[PDB]
Amino acid sequence: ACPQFDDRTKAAADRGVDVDRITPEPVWRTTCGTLYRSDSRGPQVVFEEGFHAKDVQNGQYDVEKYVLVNQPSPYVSTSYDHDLYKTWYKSGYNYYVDAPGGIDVNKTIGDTHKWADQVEVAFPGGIQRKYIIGVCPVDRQTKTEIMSDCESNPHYQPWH
Ligand SMILES: NC(=O)C1=CN([C@@H]2O[C@H](COP(=O)(O)OP(=O)(O)OC[C@H]3O[C@@H](n4cnc5c(N)ncnc54)[C@H](O)[C@@H]3O)[C@@H](O)[C@H]2O)C=CC1
Ligand SMILES: Nc1nc2c(ncn2[C@@H]2O[C@H](COP(=O)(O)OP(=O)(O)O)[C@@H](O)[C@H]2O)c(=O)[nH]1
Repeated sequence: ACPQFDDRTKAAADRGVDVDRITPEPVWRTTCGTLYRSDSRGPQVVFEEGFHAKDVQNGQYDVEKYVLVNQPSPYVSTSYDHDLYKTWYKSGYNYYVDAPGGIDVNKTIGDTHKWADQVEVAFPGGIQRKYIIGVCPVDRQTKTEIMSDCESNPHYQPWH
């Protein structure tokens, strides 16, 4: 149902992430369900580039510090929660992700911190475009997906 890979950065769009720098000790996600990412960039950009991390070389490698205060980091955030997009003022787009691995944030840093209801999975080195299923645009006023205008990613490559 869900293959496991020894490469902890299999999903990454940025190949140069050093997992030895990750702190604290990561607990890696081992399931393969759909994850979600709000991102204001539209699909003709995201489907082409994937989700690159902001600062792989010199960003905030401590997951706890990154989660508590957004800052440039080697991580791209996603959520187990389809509906997390509703908590954004301007989500723009709810991207659907089918990618192996990632750091399970609440398993790594606990589920009592500020923001634990984001049920986050942080991808070191981001998420290459072949692991992005598609997207639904989000209507800001109603905080709902505009389901008739969802789109598939032509580069999505199923792997399980
Ligand atoms: N986005 C999500 O669905 C999730 C976010 N989080 C957390 O929620 C907070 C808000 O997250 P985001 O909006 O994702 O913050 P972010 O700072 O990663 O992205 C904000 C905006 O920056 C732009 N952007 C991001 N990465 C880029 C890149 N490499 N190149 C160019 N433009 C880029 C996009 O317009 C994006 O909407 C953060 O603390 C994040 O860790 C937690 C769970 C899921
Ligand atoms: N984990 C985490 N979440 C944050 C942080 N700042 C804001 N958020 C949450 O991320 C979601 C999006 O907030 P923000 O990035 O300000 O975008 P906006 O709602 O579109 O203006 C909201 O639920 C915020 O409460 C942060 O530093 N860390």
